[PDB]
Amino acid sequence: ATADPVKDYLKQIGKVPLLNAEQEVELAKRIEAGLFAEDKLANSDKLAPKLKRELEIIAEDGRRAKNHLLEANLRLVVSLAKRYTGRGMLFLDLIQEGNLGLIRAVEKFDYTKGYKFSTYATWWIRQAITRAMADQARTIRIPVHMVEVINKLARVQRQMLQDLGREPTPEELAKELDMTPEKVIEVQKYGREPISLHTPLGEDGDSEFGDLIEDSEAVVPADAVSFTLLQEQLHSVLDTLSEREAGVVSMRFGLTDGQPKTLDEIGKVYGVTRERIRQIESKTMSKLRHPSRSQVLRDYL
Amino acid sequence: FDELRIGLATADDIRQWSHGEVKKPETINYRTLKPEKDGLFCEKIFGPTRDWECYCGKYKRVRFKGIICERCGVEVTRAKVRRERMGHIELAAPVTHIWYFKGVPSRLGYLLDLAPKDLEKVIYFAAYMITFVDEERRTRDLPSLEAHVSVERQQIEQRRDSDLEARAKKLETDLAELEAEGAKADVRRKVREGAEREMKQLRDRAQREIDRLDEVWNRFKNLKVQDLEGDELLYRELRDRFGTYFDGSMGAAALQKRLESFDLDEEAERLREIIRTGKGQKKTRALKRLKVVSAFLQTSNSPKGMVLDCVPVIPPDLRPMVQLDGGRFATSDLNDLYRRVINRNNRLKRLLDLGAPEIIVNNEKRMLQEAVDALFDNGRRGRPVTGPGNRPLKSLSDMLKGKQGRFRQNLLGKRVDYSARSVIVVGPQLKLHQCGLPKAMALELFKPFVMKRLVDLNHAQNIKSAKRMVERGRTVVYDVLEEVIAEHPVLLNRAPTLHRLGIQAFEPQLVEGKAIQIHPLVCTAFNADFDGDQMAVHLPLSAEAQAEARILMLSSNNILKPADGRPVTMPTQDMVLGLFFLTTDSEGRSPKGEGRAFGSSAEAIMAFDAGDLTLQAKIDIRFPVGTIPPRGFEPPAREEGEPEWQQGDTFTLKTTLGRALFNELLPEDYPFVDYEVGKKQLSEIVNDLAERYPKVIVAATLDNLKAAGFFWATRSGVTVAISDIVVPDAKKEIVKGYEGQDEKVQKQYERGLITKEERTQELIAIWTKATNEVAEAMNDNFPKTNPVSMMVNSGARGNMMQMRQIAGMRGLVSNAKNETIPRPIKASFREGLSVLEYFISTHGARKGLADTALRTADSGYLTRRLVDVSQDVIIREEDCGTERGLKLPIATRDADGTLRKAEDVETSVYARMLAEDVVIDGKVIAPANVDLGDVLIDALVAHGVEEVKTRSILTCESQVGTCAMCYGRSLATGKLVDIGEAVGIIAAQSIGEPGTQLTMRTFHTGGVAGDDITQGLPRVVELFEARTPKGVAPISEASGRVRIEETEKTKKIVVTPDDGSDETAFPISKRARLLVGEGDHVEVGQKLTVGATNPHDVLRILGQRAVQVHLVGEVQKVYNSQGVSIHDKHIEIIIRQMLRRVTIIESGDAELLPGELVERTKFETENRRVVQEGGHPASGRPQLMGITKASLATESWLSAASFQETTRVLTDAAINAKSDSLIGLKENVIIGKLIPAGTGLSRYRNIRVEPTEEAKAAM
Ligand SMILES: [Mg+2]
Ligand SMILES: [Zn+2]
Ligand SMILES: [Zn+2]
Repeated sequence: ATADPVKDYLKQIGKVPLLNAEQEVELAKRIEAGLFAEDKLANSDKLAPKLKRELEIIAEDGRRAKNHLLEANLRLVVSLAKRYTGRGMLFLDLIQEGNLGLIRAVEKFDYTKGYKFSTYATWWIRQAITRAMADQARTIRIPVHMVEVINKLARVQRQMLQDLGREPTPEELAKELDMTPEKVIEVQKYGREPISLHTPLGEDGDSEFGDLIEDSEAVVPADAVSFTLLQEQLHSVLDTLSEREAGVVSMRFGLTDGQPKTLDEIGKVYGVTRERIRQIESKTMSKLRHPSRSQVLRDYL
Repeated sequence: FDELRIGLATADDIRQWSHGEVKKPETINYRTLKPEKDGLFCEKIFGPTRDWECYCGKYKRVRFKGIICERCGVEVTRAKVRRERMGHIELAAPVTHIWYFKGVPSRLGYLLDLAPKDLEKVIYFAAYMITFVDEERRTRDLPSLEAHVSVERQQIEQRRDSDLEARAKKLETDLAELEAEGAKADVRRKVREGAEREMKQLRDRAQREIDRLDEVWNRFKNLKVQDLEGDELLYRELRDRFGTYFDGSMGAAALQKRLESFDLDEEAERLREIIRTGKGQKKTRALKRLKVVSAFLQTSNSPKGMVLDCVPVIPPDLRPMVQLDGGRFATSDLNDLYRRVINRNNRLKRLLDLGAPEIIVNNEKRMLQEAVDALFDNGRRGRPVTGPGNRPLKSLSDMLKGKQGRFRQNLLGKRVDYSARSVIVVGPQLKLHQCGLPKAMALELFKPFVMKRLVDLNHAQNIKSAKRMVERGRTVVYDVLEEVIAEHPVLLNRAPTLHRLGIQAFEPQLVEGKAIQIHPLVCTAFNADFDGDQMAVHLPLSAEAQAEARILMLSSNNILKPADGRPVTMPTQDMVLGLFFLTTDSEGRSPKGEGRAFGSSAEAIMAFDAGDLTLQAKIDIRFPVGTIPPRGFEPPAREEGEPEWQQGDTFTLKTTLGRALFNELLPEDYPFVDYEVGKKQLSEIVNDLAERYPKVIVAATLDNLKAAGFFWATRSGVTVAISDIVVPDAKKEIVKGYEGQDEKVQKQYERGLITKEERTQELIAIWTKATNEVAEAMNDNFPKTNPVSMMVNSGARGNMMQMRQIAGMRGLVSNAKNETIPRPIKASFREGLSVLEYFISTHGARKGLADTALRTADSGYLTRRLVDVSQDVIIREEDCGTERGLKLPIATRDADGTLRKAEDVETSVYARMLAEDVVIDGKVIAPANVDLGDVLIDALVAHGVEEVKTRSILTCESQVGTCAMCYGRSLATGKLVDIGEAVGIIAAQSIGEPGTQLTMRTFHTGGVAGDDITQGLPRVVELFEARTPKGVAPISEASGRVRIEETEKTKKIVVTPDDGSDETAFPISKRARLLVGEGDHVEVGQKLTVGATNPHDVLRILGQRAVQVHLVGEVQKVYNSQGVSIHDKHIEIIIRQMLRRVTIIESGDAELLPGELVERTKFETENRRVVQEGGHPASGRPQLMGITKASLATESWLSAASFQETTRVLTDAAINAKSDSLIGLKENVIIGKLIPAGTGLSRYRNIRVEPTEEAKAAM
């Protein structure tokens, strides 16, 4: 228990016996022996108890070889983790994700391949590390295909900067990626990272970047009071009109309820025909359009 | 809002708060820019991003609110719900709360009797815990397991004997066969050597396995709960060699199981037993353990809240991932930390799902623990979670702490609408209660009011058109503005706001230009110069607010500064020079027209314009009837054989026309003044006016004085020129004489006849003498008529040493790091310093600048501490219940055959109420309960009394706070303190204001460190924090025989108290520099050696009265050293606050802990309870502690949390489950409710209003 937990993790690896060829092929042999033992145990057919216990013992020995192999290659997986550090993912995190990849690789390895474990594993370790770096490194989750697109265009752009010694033009980049310029701009804008609010704003201690940008959800009290005055003036003007006329226009424009009702929709509670209610709605529109009840409402827009 | 109960939040409560579960770290889709599902920002759990708008495109209108759509599950409502709703994260493996551990043992509390290293090494997965053992089961089957082990050892030895026999046979066989073979000379010896080496190796492995068996067996016998097993292999061997007996675990799960099975009642009982019979630091440890365990026992919440199971997540709106223009983003670090914890929990769940090794899963649980710890407190262990690497990431606790934390930055000090700011210029033509607001600022501040007035007068058709017209800024808008600002107070307020005169209400007034115009009289109240200075303008909005600004905060009702009760609203920079030039004796000019009389002041003025008379010339002047004459003119009168009353009729008087003008500035009823005004006497007369006249007359008189002062300072003709500053002629001669002496000394130093140090000291003394002599010569030389004399004698501005070093030579200047140069500067600023002289002057100038800056910082900190300890002390009772008073010295240093009043009587006894009457000649002189002024003090001194019994807050016996009469009259008003006034804040501000003004430091260390005591503001803050003084001189315990033992190792002072009491041996430094005689009589109160007395001891032996007097006197002399004065009540309130608590001792019957701080009222209450119950009272001794400790140990946890330290106080508040009652001031400023001090009191706010019946009958 100390600071910088990676150091304690490295000590937790400690000293474990590195595996030479015959050692690990024998371990894989007893691994598959335990595999068949548990396969036989899983079968529903009756087996004598002592044989079943022996099979369980061999399976346990295979599991022990499994943990031996895992502890042996923790060193390799931390090597492949440091190979990917410094890309927005904590190093110990990457180590754990590569360890998951190592568990998968150990579950998919056998001596049937005439090669060492260290060559078969590294592919799966890199697979898990790259997948999880794509899926958990950026604040805004980018889909894996978009991750490979962005990193491909980034690396090739770095290359062309190296050859030309100059910033490539967008069209040259587009023809290099073989996609159109619109996709180039899209991915270029999609491959950014957020900037933290709680950062020094520039002075010694004058708050942070999260105390200088305004919000949009705040109700501008001028707007609210103007809208309320508009509501009052509109309601008074409607009250100026006849009761039925004001009512029908109100339902036509939903001044009592947020959902205005169609012409026929009004002609059920009021008992007027769809064309009749249409007609009186038109006369209301004309009446309110007279210069009389228009001087006040004009100024509210 | 009655109580903010706070306590441990169990897992069930966190589940109850949550409206869902967060299962993903997804935040927002990279393309649609909308929250993802069930991750952070999810609408299904937190709320809809847009008002009433769900996610899936289904129900999308305000009408059908309050329903859940079955497609995405978003509950349509206002978006504001996102600011309230909060979720939670379920952890596969529990973790520990970083707060309650990894801290002081007051919050951790030793709930489990394990050292911090044990916890640090177990909850971070480096060792095991034996959560529970079936020790009874292990003991029951002891013979069987013992016999089994015996058989195991027996067969081990049998097999070992067989192996030894085989080894011997092998050795003999190989030796025999090789000697028979005879391949070489000595084959048998070599093979036998190999055989014995093999035997030795086999013996080595035999003893190794024997040792392992023995160690595992004795660890079997060494089983007990909460036993730590650091070695993992050893723990595994434990598990294999025996199971179903000891149960073990690792990490937070072990702690959870232990706390679940913990029996805190038995621990409390056993710890009480230990405390009953215990010694040493073990007693203190058991005391802390009892405190925490009993705090948990009394409270209903279970201890298992230590180990959280579900982590709440902040509502998304409070950690915004707000969109930014440009395609970029803004993210708060809590998003990163929550992503980290969610990711690690997901990985842990996946690792648990599949059969995984113990190493990987344990390291994963540790990673989860680290992530949660970083979430709550990032940087509390090792390196912080730097995130981007440029800066540590913010964490939850970090937002709740520090200068930038919520408590001090967004709850006590908030930004405010309806305000403005601008540079300030001087406006003389204004009246005392007027301030100028430029057109733009006034128009923008009063936008709602200008709109209302524009619509009401039909200048604008409707409200929106009114907005458009004001934005346009047409003339009618300005006319309406001029109509609307009047009769509406505006509070002008400067940034430092050192004391309550910082915020002052004024009548606004439109004015062209772009800067606030202000009245020069009030500028010195703000300490607001016109070099360049911006002052904020705030607008009272409500009717109550503007009423307050009308009555309370008005610029004309705050003549008197609350610090000591003296005028502060008559500055002196320019006006006082005018008045001084006006009321001046002869010789200011050629006094032409002197020796004549004028029929009235009008004819005198006419003569003055004629030029025959000069303003400064003695003449006889008449006065019309009603002119009250000089106070000393009353006994004299005119000569007649009939009764005459010149106190209020015509009287000629030998004075000057100037004095006539000055007096006719003052009101008619004010007695004539015939003496030069200067600055002191002007303050005197202003105070007299403020005392005996109404406020309006005071303001009008001040305005007349201002106008005349400016006019006559203009006419005064004060200037500065090359010939104005005339260097004294004698200077050169005297200095060269000194130089001769000096060089003579140098000559006799060249021969080695004098040491360099002696030469330096004597030269320093020589030049100090020289500069004193030249200062006196210059003082004699300069006439009284020159401008600098006029503006330094009058008290306008300047100081005599400034003229000394403008005209005479500067003198000795401090060398860097507080040394004195040997060669002082011999040229004054008129002649122009030399190059090295200028350099060595800068050496001191820059040091002065840096010292000034550091002192203002420390003064601000001291002011904050004083205000924060001094709150809660409001006047909440009209009259005390008691009669006890405080003895004060009314008159001291009484010369032979006469009585002389105390030199510093004002700050001590003025503005205090006599507890009881005084009779000296059998007749009552000063009636009880009357504040003291000049007349009564003079009468009592004349009658010859030597001391007085003045009532004061220290003896105040009030069931609720302190009564008004004990505090006596306020000082900013000159009347009895009204009920409910905030005495604590005024006292703290008055204490803190001259902190920047002190700026006093030891001139030179003198080559000795630790001798001279701390000087200046450090001394003040030392006195106020109960710090042991740097130079501490122990105090005599009692009377007896004192003597010195001068041991070679170190000096020592041994005193045997008289009456056979126990001898007491006090240590001392080798350079004691003591003064008490050896083997001599000593008294109780004297101080053994030179130094600064320790307040704790003075309280311990002498008494609380002694320590109160000592602190008051010490801090008062520290302030007076510079020259500032404050009244003693300000100090006394703080002092009573520091002494409030008592340390309990012999806590037998009282049943609580011994040796901890307890409030005085609580002590008296519990003593009354126990004595009523029949049990003898538990003892207590008064204890003095600093303001900081007193403030932290307060009943309102919210107020303390708003103080400097947040995490610890909050932690113990939670563990104690203490509800913060809302009585007091700061916490009621947090909540936004009304402070219970002044207009917020119940008795003032409950009144109802209705006119009389006759008012309605009239109309
Ligand atoms: Mg200034
Ligand atoms: Zn929906
Ligand atoms: Zn009292």
